[PDB]
Amino acid sequence: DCSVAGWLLGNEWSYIVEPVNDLCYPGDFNDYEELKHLLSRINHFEKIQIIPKSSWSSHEASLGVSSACPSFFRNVVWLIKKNSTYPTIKRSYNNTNQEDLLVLWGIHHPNDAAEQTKLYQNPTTYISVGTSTLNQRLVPRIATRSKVNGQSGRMEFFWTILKPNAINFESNGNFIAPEYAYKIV
Amino acid sequence: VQLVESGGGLVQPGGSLRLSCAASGFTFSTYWMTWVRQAPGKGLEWVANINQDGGEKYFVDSVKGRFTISRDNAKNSLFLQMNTLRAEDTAVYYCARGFLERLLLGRQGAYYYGMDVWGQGTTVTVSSASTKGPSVFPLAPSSGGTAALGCLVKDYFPEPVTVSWNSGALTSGVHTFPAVLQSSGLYSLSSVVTVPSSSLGTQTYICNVNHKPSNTKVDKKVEPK
Amino acid sequence: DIQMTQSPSSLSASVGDRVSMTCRASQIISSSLNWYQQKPGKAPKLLIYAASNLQSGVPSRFSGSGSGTDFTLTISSLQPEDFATYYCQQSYSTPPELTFGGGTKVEIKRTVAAPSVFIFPPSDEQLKSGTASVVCLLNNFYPREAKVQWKVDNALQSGNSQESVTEQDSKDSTYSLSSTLTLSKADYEKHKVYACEVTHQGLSSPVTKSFNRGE
Repeated sequence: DCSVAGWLLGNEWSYIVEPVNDLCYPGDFNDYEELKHLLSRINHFEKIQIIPKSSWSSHEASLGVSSACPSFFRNVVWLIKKNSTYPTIKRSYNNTNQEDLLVLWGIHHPNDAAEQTKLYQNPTTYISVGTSTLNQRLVPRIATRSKVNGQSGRMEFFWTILKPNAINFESNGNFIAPEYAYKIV
Repeated sequence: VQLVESGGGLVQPGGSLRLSCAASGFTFSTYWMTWVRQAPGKGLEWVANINQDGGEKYFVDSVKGRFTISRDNAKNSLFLQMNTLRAEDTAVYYCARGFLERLLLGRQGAYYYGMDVWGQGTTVTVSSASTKGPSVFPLAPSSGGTAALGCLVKDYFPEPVTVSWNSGALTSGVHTFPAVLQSSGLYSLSSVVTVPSSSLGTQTYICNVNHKPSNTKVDKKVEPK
Repeated sequence: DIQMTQSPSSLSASVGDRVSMTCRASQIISSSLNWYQQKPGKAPKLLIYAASNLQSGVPSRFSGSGSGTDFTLTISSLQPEDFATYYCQQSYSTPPELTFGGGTKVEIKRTVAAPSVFIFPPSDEQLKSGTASVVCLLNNFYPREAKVQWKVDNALQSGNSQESVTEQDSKDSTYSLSSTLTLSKADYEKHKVYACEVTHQGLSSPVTKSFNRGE
């Protein structure tokens, strides 16, 4: 059933990959056609935990759930503000596994400006993901959108194959952090 | 969150016009804009689109190159110039705003568009030379406590004409009939309304007839003889 | 250019039935389509965004489904307030071009109700203009199978009147038509009695409304 996006996020040696129930929250998977082409000639695929679930010392991840999703994705974590402050997260990870790793992440778009304050506190936020071959900076967009699949939010996901030895993450708000990663070979 | 379209009227075939859509309520610089026209009695037909930044604007092919679409995010309004109007362009023009997502529902996803805020729209009748104002006439009342009496506007061109009763006070039981095209080429319609016959001689009634293309506002009262 | 085809054009069902319409496409448009409701003389209103997803303000009766080529819109229990025309808009080529499909008009079937007949003489201000026009008025009836016959001095006048019927009402779903008989002031003052005979299905006997020009 579940499509490639829902399987990688969590809603066999073979060269054949066979309108399902995919993607709780509405959004898009950047470079979706490229990721599917890389999984056609997949020799080995496995999931190993990456950034820790409890690592978010000053950030809360127990409230990240959407009623249109029924909870949230298991591979990623939806970080919400703790108490009344949202400090800038500066998390980094270096690939210690021998095989190639696939790390994904997402950025959530709020409904309006009042929700942006009620969730991530900081008005102007950003999400900067850095690797050895990419330099991206994503700024979330806020606009009134018609409800899709139950709610009016949006989430834009990304991905990048990681070489041994480092992904640097930096976000000041509206950032769906990864909890687990996929190691390909 | 309200949209107001303005700039309609009678345009001779081969002339030009400009529509004016003013936005109010929502942040204007973050949403796309779309014009949609509706022929008299026919379905909806799309006209144009404009990006948030006034640099990307598609067209409806059938009217491509005939007229341009521009916007000004400062004045919080959307324009639509028109040139060389044919007879097939006589229609009511709607102004709507919609957000352009890129959601991926299903196996593979494409672009998704949805207009959620629509304006009233201004009728842009484009035909040969004519501009006759209305001549509102009265109708005297005559059943079982219910009586009817309504003004009649005849020999006017072009459409439309707005008929209000008691300056928009009474609204229940009002029946505004559609226009009838006469032999000479002038529209004509009647607007009646039923009221209790007990309050027929107590409360006064005056119909508010407004013809936007003729700049004629006639407000005559229905006097029972 | 994407081509949309909605069917059926017309539709008629009683208050409480299950009405459903289809809107097919000449090209695989995935789930990128929208549904709109336009009341007679008003602006369209967004109902369904991307097939199944709903927009705030729409009652729980409306529901859309489909994926790929053709799609379907189904109403749970048809209410008299739902009298409108329903279009479908493409979205697969949102940046370049979207194509609205020919909407499916919905009409309500009710019990036959007798019309309320009223007749109006020409205005005195109209006689000073030069012409004369006497209009017959019916209000709240069903169906539109009404036949109005103008009779002047017990002589049926033909080819001298026009009829105009209102759209189906939103509350009681009843029609109202008016037959305007226009003549000249010289021909108006020549006779003294004018009548309007109405023959409708809801009336066991045809109703007739007459008056005198003087009194």
